[PDB]
Amino acid sequence: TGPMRVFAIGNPILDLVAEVPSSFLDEFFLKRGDATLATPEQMRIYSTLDQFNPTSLPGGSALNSVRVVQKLLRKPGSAGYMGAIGDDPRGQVLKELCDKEGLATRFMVAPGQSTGVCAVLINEKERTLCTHLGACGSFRLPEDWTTFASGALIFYATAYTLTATPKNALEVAGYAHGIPNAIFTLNLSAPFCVELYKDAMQSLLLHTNILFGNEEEFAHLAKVHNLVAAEKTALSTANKEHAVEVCTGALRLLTAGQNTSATKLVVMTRGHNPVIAAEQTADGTVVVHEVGVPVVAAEKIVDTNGAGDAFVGGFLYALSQGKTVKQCIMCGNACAQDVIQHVGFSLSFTF
Ligand SMILES: Nc1ncnc2c1ncn2[C@@H]1O[C@H](COP(=O)(O)OP(=O)(O)CP(=O)(O)O)[C@@H](O)[C@H]1O
Ligand SMILES: CN(C)c1ncnc2c1ncn2[C@@H]1O[C@H](CO)[C@@H](O)[C@H]1O
Ligand SMILES: [Cl-]
Ligand code: NA
Ligand code: NA
Repeated sequence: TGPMRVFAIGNPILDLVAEVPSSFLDEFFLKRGDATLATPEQMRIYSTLDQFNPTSLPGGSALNSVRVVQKLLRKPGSAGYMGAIGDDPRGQVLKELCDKEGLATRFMVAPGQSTGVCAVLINEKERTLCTHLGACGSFRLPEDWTTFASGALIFYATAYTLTATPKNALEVAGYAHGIPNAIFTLNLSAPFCVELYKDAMQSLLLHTNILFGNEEEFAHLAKVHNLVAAEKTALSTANKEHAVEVCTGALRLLTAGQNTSATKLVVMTRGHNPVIAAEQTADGTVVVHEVGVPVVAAEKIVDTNGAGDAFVGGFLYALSQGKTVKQCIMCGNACAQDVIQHVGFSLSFTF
């Protein structure tokens, strides 16, 4: 199709969205508002969900972000994606949902395993997420992935992909490293990724051109890599000065104190507060960016799940268009704000 502008790896997941009664959460020992991995006792939550007529939509963090890129670029195969699915009905449902949008995909099938699934449980105007990765964990990047991805200079992985193997993201980043106009981009994804994969992520960051994350992820990064003094590790990132220090320290995990012509950028989303970024410019000096976030009244916010996925997709779309860092952040804010004002993790038809 193409031209392919962005290539990503991810955990492909079918989201099953339904309104459920409170007894549903209680019966499954879910805490309202949390996002967890299915426990043994939640084995039957997905079949049990069928009685609440859930809707099926494509999910997975990275898949949501490249579906934003593909929607904005329009041409079939503008974004490419790989991950693993099962040899089950759910895998086919997910594949067809992605094909209809024109995304370029190669889904590796793992015989006998179930396609990733996330129950998105709506109750008391909150979402409770319960994910079972299944076949996602089997993903191993194929040897010809660079041929599949031909033409793309922007690569993306979530730290959530480290739960299959860090070797996938490390291979993608390893291909981009040292090529001045190849851009490997990474999401911190969740506090647990920062701790569980500390040493693999330290290595990965050295090969990273753009790091995305939210405040709690960066707070965890700063504590695990001692990026700030102990006295500061507890400081609110709602404080600009603290946010800037954390971003600036995180940037050193990308740069290692070296300066090349390659992109080196850390972007911290901060909810309603301005986005803060630290950039190593051409000559090595570090510039801090602060981009205000247009006000969205609380009553208009349906749910903030998927806001960061959408932010990243808008940012990478703008980056493919050669836009400045501030413009890329503004496009990410626009996409995130569309998505948080309706049900669902996709851009609206009208966007
Ligand atoms: N209350 C709000 N007002 C306007 N924009 C919002 C917002 N909350 C999120 N955003 C938009 O979405 C982006 C990502 O926000 P955030 O840093 O909260 O991600 P997040 O994953 O932490 C949401 P949550 O913590 O609720 O799961 C922000 O950069 C902004 O563009
Ligand atoms: C490894 N884990 C926990 C996960 N890996 C990748 N995507 C995930 C996820 N757990 C939840 N999701 C997805 O997050 C989106 C909302 O930001 C949902 O689409 C859901 O499938
Ligand atoms: Cl993912
Ligand atoms: Na530089
Ligand atoms: Na939404």
